[PDB]
Amino acid sequence: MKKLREEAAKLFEEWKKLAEEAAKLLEGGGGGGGGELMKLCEEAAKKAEELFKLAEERLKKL
Amino acid sequence: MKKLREEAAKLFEEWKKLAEEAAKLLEGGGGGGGGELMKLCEEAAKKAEELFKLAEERLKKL
Repeated sequence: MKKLREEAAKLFEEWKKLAEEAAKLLEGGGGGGGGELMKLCEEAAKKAEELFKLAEERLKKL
Repeated sequence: MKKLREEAAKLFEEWKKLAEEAAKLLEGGGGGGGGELMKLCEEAAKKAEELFKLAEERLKKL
């Protein structure tokens, strides 16, 4: 929440955002073989989330 | 490359795309503690890439 650092926080905001739509759309009726298979797609938000947690430490003051 | 399935291929196209800009921007001057730390961000394209490979099998005809 400084001024230029917080700008990086928003960057990750879109990463998890697109994952929401791309998720419901992905299985919207294109191809389904296994649950774990598609799980790799949602994992994108899982990883970015882990770092997104500490990313706030250097960005804002939790 | 069917008609509706290929639509899912483009979805992943943006995932790896944003990762390109968000990468150079992330380290544009916001915070740097460790290499592996930021590596978690680029990993997003690594995972989506793995599935993006086979995703073409059910989509188009490689």
